[PDB]
Amino acid sequence: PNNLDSNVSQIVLKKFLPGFMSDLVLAKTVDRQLLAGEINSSTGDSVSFKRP
Amino acid sequence: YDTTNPQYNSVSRQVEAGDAVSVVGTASQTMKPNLFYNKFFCGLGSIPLPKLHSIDSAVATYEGFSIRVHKYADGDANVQKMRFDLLPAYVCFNPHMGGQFFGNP
Amino acid sequence: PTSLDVTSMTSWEYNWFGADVIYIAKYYEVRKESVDVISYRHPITGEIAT
Repeated sequence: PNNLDSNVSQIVLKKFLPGFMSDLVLAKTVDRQLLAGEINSSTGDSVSFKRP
Repeated sequence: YDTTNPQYNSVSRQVEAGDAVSVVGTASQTMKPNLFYNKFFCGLGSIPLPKLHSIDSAVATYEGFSIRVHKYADGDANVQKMRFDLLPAYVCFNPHMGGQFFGNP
Repeated sequence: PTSLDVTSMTSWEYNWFGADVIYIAKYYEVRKESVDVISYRHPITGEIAT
């Protein structure tokens, strides 16, 4: 019998199998313009809007 | 239902004592709710965070969202580490412009 | 869908309101390649032409 398992090496390829993913819907639909660039942690923790 | 400021009424009559109410649903049902709303129902914002004092940093982008990454290390223990952060904020303009909808019988 | 490059460069003391910008870049490379040159040596109106 030939014991020649020390003549080869175990190789792990540099490839990644695909994973799972979700989708973004609610983020796109809501409005971001009114609240953008309006509150800063240094200034405070709250900003206000006026009702009609 | 304001009797001195009728301009801001939004309901036909006041809720007096003894008025009967009910809760929509089942005793212990669980489900995934459907949603319907208007553009100006809720608002979303991502506050940009500033750098730290003498720590390497960079900014990444992923669907219009900016995330700040910080890289630093511990000296004596000889360990390297990273961190990603984001700071959100929420508003609710008018609750009367959104809710949950389900198939009626 | 659109995926944009990230630099984390701007917004450094500047107000931002328009999330409708996608960052695309052009990439230039220089390579050394093997090409075969054909020498048309027609005598009429000059001969040496590679």
